[PDB]
Amino acid sequence: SVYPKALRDEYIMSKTLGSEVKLAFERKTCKKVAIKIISKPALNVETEIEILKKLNHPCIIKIKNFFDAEDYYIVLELMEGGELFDKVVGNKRLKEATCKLYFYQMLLAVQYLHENGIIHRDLKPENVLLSSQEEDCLIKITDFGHSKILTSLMRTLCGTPTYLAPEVLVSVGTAGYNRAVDCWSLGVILFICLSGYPPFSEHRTQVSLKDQITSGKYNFIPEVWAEVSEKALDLVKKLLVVDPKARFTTEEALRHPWLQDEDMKRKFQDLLSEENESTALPQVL
Ligand SMILES: NC(=O)c1ccc(-c2cc(-c3cccc4c3OCO4)cnc2N)cc1
Repeated sequence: SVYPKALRDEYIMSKTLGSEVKLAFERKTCKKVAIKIISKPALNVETEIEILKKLNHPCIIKIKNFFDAEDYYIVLELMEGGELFDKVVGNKRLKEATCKLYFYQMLLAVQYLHENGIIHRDLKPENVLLSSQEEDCLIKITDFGHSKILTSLMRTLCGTPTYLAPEVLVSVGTAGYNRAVDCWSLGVILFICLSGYPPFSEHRTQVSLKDQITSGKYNFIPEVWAEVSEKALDLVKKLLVVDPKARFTTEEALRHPWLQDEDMKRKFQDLLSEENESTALPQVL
């Protein structure tokens, strides 16, 4: 097939970046953009657009344009750094300092999502993007297809139960902690980043993946982890908690000693303004 006329009218299409995502240039500015093509479905995209449109944060990808045609076309900011996945696959591993910098941004982003009643639900290295090929860069969270937006129970809670089934009243205990699955995921990501390997795999083990994850008994290889700070590992331990009510929240993660690191925050602050130079309007003194 070919690209929709309306797309072609504003953009020039180029090479594939992943798979699908294509490189493209905006005609008006000659600036580079990324276009994620989603083949026809309707629902994931409806919410994804609605979410991207409303969100406004440095560590969350922005939407630039949208095309509802033979397929779905979503125009996004281009991340030249590529995926985080590509930085950690094949037991590659990030220096602890880069992990902190990246994870801190992930935390702010996800904190931001939660503050705004949105749960990502699909956090992985491939949905974290780097802004440049420098290992010091901004990261942005991407791919909100699987996100949820946060009352049925709450309404049911307003009547005399009496006809109200037991299992429902039992769900009140945990209701409202769905966001914790993102904290789990963050935990698994931080592990991978620091160690170069996954906490729960089927590589060289006879216990099922399901069993590992429900038990929380992750694969700890001291040879590798000795290189890593105890603070770092401590924070991982608090995110990989099986009980969602006990699990670390983004706030608790951000207050964790491993992140009280003024140098790292500085570098991130420096990277922020460096990106904003482009848009910086003059302002009132
Ligand atoms: N699944 C998503 O929603 C999503 C959207 C866009 C991007 C994205 C990818 C890339 C990219 C990926 C691999 C290699 C590269 C890339 O750019 C330069 O070389 C860049 N920008 C993006 N916004 C990823 C996931």
